Amino acid sequence: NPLSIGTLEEIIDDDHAIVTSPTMPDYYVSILSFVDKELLEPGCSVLL
Amino acid sequence: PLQVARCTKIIKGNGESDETTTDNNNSGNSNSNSNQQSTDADEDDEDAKYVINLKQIAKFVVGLGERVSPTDIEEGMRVGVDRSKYNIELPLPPRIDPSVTMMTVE
Amino acid sequence: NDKVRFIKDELRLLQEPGSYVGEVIKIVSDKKVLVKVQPEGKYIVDVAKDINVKDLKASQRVCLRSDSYMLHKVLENKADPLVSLMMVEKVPDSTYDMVGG
Amino acid sequence: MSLQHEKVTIAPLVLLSALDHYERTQTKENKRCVGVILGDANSSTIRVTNSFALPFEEDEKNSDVWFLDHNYIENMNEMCKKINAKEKLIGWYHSGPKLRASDLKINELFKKYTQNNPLLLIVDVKQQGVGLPTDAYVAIEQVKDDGTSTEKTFLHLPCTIEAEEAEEIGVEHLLRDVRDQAAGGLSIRLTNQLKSLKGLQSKLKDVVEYLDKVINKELPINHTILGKLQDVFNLLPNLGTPDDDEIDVENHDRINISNNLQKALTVKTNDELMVIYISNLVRSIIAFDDLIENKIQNKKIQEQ
Amino acid sequence: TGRDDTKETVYISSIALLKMLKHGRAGVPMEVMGLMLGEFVDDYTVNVVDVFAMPQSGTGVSVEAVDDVFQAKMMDMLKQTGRDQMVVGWYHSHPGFGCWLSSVDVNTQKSFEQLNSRAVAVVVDPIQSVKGKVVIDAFRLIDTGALINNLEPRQTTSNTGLLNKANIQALIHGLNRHYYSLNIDYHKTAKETKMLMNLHKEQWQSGLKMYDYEEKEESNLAATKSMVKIAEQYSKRIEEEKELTEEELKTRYVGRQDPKKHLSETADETLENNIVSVLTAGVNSVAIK
Amino acid sequence: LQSIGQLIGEVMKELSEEKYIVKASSGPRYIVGVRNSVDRSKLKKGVRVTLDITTLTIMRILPRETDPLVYNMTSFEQGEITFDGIGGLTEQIRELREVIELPLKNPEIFQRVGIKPPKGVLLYGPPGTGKTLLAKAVAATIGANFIFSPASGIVDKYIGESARIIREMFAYAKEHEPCIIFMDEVDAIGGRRFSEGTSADREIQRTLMELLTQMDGFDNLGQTKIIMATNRPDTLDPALLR
Amino acid sequence: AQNWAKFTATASLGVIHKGNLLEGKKVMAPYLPGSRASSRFIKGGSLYGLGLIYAGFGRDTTDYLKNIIVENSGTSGDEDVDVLLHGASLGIGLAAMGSANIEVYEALKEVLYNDSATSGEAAALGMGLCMLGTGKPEAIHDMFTYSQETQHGNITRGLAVGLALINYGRQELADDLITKMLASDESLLRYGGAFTIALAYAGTGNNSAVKRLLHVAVSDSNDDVRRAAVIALGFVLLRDYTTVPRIVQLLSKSHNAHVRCGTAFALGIACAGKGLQSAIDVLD
Amino acid sequence: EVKRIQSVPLVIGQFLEPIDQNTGIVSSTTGMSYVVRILSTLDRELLKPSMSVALHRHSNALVDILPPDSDSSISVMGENEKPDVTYADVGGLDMQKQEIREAVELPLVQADLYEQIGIDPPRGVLLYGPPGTGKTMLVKAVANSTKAAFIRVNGSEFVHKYLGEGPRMVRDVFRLARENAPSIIFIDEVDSIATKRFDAQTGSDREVQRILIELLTQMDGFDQSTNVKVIMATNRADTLDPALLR
Amino acid sequence: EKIKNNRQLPYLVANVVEVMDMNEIEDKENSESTTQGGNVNLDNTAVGKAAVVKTSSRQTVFLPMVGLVDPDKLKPNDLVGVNKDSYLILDTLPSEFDSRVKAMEVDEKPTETYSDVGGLDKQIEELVEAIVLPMKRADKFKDMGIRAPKGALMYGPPGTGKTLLARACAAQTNATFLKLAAPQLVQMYIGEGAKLVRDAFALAKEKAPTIIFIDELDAIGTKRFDSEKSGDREVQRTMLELLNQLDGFSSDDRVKVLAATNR
Ligand SMILES: Nc1ncnc2c1ncn2[C@@H]1O[C@H](COP(=O)(O)OP(=O)(O)OP(=O)(O)O)[C@@H](O)[C@H]1O
Ligand SMILES: Nc1ncnc2c1ncn2[C@@H]1O[C@H](COP(=O)(O)OP(=O)(O)OP(=O)(O)O)[C@@H](O)[C@H]1O
Ligand SMILES: Nc1ncnc2c1ncn2[C@@H]1O[C@H](COP(=O)(O)OP(=O)(O)OP(=O)(O)O)[C@@H](O)[C@H]1O
Ligand SMILES: [Mg+2]
Ligand SMILES: [Mg+2]
Ligand SMILES: [Mg+2]
Repeated sequence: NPLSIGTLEEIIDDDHAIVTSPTMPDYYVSILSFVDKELLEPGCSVLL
Repeated sequence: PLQVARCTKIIKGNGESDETTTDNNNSGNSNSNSNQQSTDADEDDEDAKYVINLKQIAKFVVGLGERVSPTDIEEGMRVGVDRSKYNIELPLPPRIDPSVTMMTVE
Repeated sequence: NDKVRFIKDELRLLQEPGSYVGEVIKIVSDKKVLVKVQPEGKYIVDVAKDINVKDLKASQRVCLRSDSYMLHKVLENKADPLVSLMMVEKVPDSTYDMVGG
Repeated sequence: MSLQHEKVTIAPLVLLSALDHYERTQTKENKRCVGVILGDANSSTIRVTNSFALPFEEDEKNSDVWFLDHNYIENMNEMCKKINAKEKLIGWYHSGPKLRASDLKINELFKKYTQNNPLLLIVDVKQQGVGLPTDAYVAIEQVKDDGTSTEKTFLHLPCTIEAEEAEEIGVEHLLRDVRDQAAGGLSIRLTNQLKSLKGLQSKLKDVVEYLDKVINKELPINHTILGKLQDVFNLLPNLGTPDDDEIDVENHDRINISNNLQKALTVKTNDELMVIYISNLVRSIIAFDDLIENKIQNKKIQEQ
Repeated sequence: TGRDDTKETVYISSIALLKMLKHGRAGVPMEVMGLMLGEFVDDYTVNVVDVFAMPQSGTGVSVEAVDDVFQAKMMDMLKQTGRDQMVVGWYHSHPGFGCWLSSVDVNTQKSFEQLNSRAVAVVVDPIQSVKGKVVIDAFRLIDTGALINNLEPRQTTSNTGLLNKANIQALIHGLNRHYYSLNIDYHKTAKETKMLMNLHKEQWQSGLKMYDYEEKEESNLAATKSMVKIAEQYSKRIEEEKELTEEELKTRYVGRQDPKKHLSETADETLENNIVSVLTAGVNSVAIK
Repeated sequence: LQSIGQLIGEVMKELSEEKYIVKASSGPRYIVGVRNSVDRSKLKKGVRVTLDITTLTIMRILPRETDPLVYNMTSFEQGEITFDGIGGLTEQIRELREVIELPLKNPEIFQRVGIKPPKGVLLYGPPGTGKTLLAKAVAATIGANFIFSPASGIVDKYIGESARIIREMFAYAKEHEPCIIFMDEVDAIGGRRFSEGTSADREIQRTLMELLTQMDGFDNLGQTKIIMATNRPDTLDPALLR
Repeated sequence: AQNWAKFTATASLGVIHKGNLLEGKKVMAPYLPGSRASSRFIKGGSLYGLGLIYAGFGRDTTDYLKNIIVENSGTSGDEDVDVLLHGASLGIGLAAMGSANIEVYEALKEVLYNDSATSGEAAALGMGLCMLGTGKPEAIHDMFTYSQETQHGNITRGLAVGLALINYGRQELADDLITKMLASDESLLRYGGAFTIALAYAGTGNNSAVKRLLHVAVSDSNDDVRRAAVIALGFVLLRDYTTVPRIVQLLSKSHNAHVRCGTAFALGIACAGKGLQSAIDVLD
Repeated sequence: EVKRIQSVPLVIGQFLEPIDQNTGIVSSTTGMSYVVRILSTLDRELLKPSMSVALHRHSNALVDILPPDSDSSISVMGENEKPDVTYADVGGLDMQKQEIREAVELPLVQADLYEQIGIDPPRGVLLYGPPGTGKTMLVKAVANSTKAAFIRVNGSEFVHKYLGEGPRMVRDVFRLARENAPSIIFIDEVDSIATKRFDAQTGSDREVQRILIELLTQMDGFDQSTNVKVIMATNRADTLDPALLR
Repeated sequence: EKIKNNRQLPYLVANVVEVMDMNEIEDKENSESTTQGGNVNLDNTAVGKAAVVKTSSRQTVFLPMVGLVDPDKLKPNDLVGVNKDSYLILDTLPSEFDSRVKAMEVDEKPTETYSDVGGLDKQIEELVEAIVLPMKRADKFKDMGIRAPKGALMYGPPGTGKTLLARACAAQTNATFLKLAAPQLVQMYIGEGAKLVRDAFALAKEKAPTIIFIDELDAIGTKRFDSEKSGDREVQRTMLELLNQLDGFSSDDRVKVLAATNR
């Protein structure tokens, strides 16, 4: 807790993504656990 | 995670004046920090260095990781740097100026 | 005794970690609520057992204590930005006693 | 060198450091501990921020033989630069309980370290004195005007404290005294009032007996000391002058403010007297009602 | 059984506590650190006698910033003066952050924890010492195997203890998955006490010493002038005090902060002050001449 | 290394002789203390000070601090060409001197006359006529403190930051008086009122208004002289023409 | 359970098997060393447990336990040795309670000088159980001074209250000791100081004793010191418990926690015998 | 204990609004809104009305009150100098000067006379027209002769160069005027605040837009006080919003 | 060994606001023009010489300048490295730019010679007079004592091989070939577009002589700077900035502008 909401710029399909939070920092995340590559599509709001 | 940065200027690490410690100009040609001392006349500081600008808007001088070489890293190219201490881990696809462009591919 | 020993409890309170003013954009019914901390980011975050997610509703201004980011109590006094809008518009007070003929 | 000398500001960490290094050499039975004094100087106020031990031996049979290791001090100073490189050698602590005239000879050695006239700080380890338990001196070379040659001598420098902001919250943190040698409330200031007067009594007594010694035991006359005591007389107050009558008139003024204030406090209290008296008048109704009510309750509790 | 540990409370001597503060304020914003020289006795008392400061790095606090080479050299210097004993851990200073060990500080600590199992890590906050209380806390690694067997309860038994907090957030997370925090008592002897207490040469030079009578005329003039204003609010106020509910009266006719209490305080402060002002005045006239 | 960096502010408002309000350069306004190792009478408004980062107490007073953009403008003073080198337009030099060079040299004879010493020259004409050359010719010969400032190069990406640059530019010309401030190619921030377009047109307005009150109003100027070089003055707000 | 939690289990058995003295040895047999050896807590917790069975009746048993203490006191041992040595020392205290033998005084003295961490605590207590009320001046003088020598905190705690136990029932003859214990700058010496007044003037509502305990409770900033003074009141005012709720209303008014902890305990002791309705009402 | 927390170091907030009387909501000068404890032995009657305030450094608690005189945009000139010009140095526009001694000078001193006729008080004063016209010259003049506090801003002294800087200025000038009334607020030019249209599709607008809206709110409150309502000047005649002229 | 810890990566980036200066008198106080009050000190208010830096974390910091960097290598507007967690100046760095600016840089464009630009012999000879020969026969500008031309315009109808000649004959002679585009200069962020003209001329001045070939010229080739209710005040702003950086300002003679246009 908490669940830091970022906004998804784009995924690279290999189990990583580039997100840009509203709190401002960009982070090189992993697509991993209780999430899929089909559920992630630009402009979506993702849970970190 | 990795803090996403983006390189702003390759400033090569020899000829950066990254040795001032040796204050002697009687030794060396003194055109570069590896030519500050002429005993070796060669590496006394990293070969290549980089200035990045984070996306928190703070610039730092970062150098070479152990799995990237300068063939891999270029000016204007997004990089990922370690979140706690900044140093290029992995190069990423060009710019953050892209956004509508990812729409346009159909 | 009443004056000196009230103060010692009060030292704990002043020495808080800080606490923020968010508003719930929308509820999740796993007892988490999407709360936009208003100058800061959006966070989906659990609540206390003092409040339930059916007492919170969109457009509920809430307090949330950043040590877990967990909601304490609702703001008992809300103010609408719609008040700020009505002020600009302006209604002159008048009945049918300011006309005639 | 520098001739700028005024006060010695001394940090509390300095005081504690020399008690500790004395107790972990376990030097006693009049055996000494002399260490380095570190801090800022070339400055009017000499500012002693820290201190560290130096290996030191003092012979008690014959006092004219001592050990100082010159090699250690340089090494040790280098490691001080690790900590904080604003520190250089500005003198030495002595472990007390008092000044010695063998300190004159020790002093020579530390002139090849310093950029200032070296500091002598007595840290009294038994903590004796009615104020601070440190005297502070500095070595001076001077001609003597009583017709004798140039002496090397230790002239007094006043002691005061200033400390870092950070250090200052720690000192208070360990401590839990309410203080009776610093001023607080009315009662506290009466205790300090009496302490000051008895302090004066103690020092003044010592002056009379000092005068007695010169002309009956034969301490050498020293013009420099007795010269301040003359000025005690010329700056001395007088009685029945138009200054000492302003002094009475000012008492009459202040006494009147105190009168209004005592009386203001009496207003406030006679109102608090009436208020609680209303509280009692109110509580009377409740009391009456309670008795009729308790009748009903007694019987029920016995039934169950 | 294996070997079974219980609570400890870390006793930070007067000398050490100031030293940590001195070093931490000076090197900030940069993280400063240093080794703890001490001795370990009992099963409940970690005695930290002294600290010293290790040279800082721009690479912060880490495994490679401690410097064991400078340690070996420092150790001999303490050796010749009788001020060596045996090294009981390390300290470092975070600035605006709480007391807690960062990921890099876990790995620093783990190396200390092998060498001596009774190694503590002591976090100093110097940007949070601006309060009248200095926030300082100590930690000690609990082994990875131990957590699976849930042996954090094992450390809590055998006293009620203080179980004091002064910080949470990040601290409690790190506690679950790594370490056990230790409560702090401070040691001092009856010599150290007097030094601490004495902070004045104004122990006997503060009752006969005084401020000019100009300044006493200012206090007298300010004090009398203001008490009129508190007295005019109290007069508006007590036109009431006869309606329903105290709490209402206080809002509407401004009973807030109690003007009755506020006048008593302002009178008490100047009243006690003038008795002193006269008391010292007359004392000087009569004793000195 | 061991003498760590301290954060700089400026005193907003004396509250007391022990408590001063500063606005830092990190952003926050504080009530800060004073260390009793510096003055307490040279803390007055507008005064640059550094304060501690680890108890936020004023360490010391400092002289004023002036932007690197206004330092760039001063480090442009080059062009060694004399008033000789202006051929043809030598008449224009006598005329230029009335307003600028005679009250600059001695304002004492203009007091006898009884008018306010004037300041301001507009150079306007169809381009390539050496209005810039004229600026470099009077920069050469008198040899005062000059500020050669491009007037579209003093605006940047960030907001409110174009008010800070020019304010401290007048601060510079008051200190180093007599000083002439060359505003060269002033047509972008000299523009009409606008403000029914983009947010850019409102950025010109906020900077333009800072310039107006700083020159004439309830702050006047007095030994600073403006040379405005514009190409066309039909691009211009009537406030600045006036 | 493991550690001291397992310790607790083995010494709880001898609260249950209290009385039935003949079968006390039997039921404790396979937990006694020499038939238990799995864990050091079990082997010691049978000695602690065995003493509890024989409390106040334990004159024969005292001899039996004594061999184990002399055995492990030519060593300071390892910490395994300490846990065993720890439960032997509490055990002989309980067995020999009120005996006044010198043999037991002397035996535990060799434990105390080992300076064992947990056994030093149990020895210090044990001297006080055995020698309850005697007033031997040699016993008083050695313990007090040793308290300052020791550097383990548990041992000081144990010593401080055990002095109280030895100066039991002696009233105004214990008065000289009371004054040194209070005069100290060590909290433990004050923590034990309160208890010396409590046990010597125990059950007699001597006004001088209650005054010290009151003054000290309030007037010291040290947490142990405060706590201890409050608990002491109940012992003194055991006979005249009529006066206890009205005296201690004061301490429960105050919002310091250590004070408040001890205030409850003072009502616990004082009105233990028979409830007083007021006592309950103040504790709610 | 509590007196060291009262003293420095302290960050300046502003009290936005209450939600309790021992808990309040402040926006600090870090560009964050904090919910804070409110220490006792402080105001409750200028505390709760919007006014500048001191909060402790890292704790985030309201530990001290900060007068409505301090942290102001500018100070009164009723206890400093006024610009030393008189209306006898104004030559022309005596015709326009009649209507403005009517606005300022005549209800300041003779408030009783307006209530006696039953005519409404005068309100805000607009000076508009091309910049040749001498608008400023008269304001300077009348400020000396009317014997009242004179205040002062320009709309680039309401410069936002930190976030939430700019609306704080609006609250400063007006609260201060009320306090030492009779008083006059001068806003020297308002062509940046007075923009007929706005975007508000980027951050740089919205700070100015909030200034304008707050400006309107405090002039409406300002009525029926013995202050003269805001003197203000403009350049063009269609800077004005139908909202700033109403 | 201490210095090398600090020197090691990472480290923060600041520019030098100004060099304030402070006396080397540490034996009482600083009195350049600002006397110091109260207490006298070695080095708590009586410090040595001073550097003011502006960080990129949005602040300014007042430090005693480092004793290893000289006061000749500190001058206003230098970019210097600074310690990441303190703020002491370790070293000096070459001024950085944007990544838009690093795009402008050479890729080693190959030559394609003037002979593969068929026909149009007279125009090539005129264009060669303009760019090539003031560099080469710089012996002749020094003899004759004329001033250098600051650019040559190439205009005409589209599709006459302007672009190709320029690319080919600039790559032929050897000089810095900058890649700059007119439509680029107008950007959506206010007053950043102006800044980018200043960084292009900067890059030309480090590497001078440089030829700056501007692709297109009609983005900034705006006949308006008298406008009405538009975002056009941003467009014409970077035209005026072009004129300020073609304004003489020293070491600009060497640096030229080629430019192709269709209108
Ligand atoms: N009066 C003159 N005497 C001699 N040379 C002149 C004269 N006028 C102009 N020149 C020459 O022309 C050059 C260009 O003039 P400059 O750019 O200064 O003009 P301007 O009228 O401000 O135009 P713009 O600002 O639109 O470029 C000078 O450097 C000089 O060589
Ligand atoms: N009536 C007058 N008598 C004397 N001087 C006057 C008169 N009118 C105008 N002036 C003078 O004209 C000059 C400029 O006029 P002023 O400063 O009042 O500008 P303004 O009309 O407010 O311009 P803006 O639109 O920029 O606000 C001043 O020096 C002022 O003294
Ligand atoms: N004279 C020529 N010789 C060879 N090829 C040519 C010639 N003219 C045009 N071309 C061809 O046409 C292309 C387009 O012309 P280029 O871009 O060089 O010039 P331009 O006149 O600036 O036109 P625009 O800017 O409209 O494209 C050339 O790159 C080349 O392939
Ligand atoms: Mg020009
Ligand atoms: Mg005007
Ligand atoms: Mg082309």
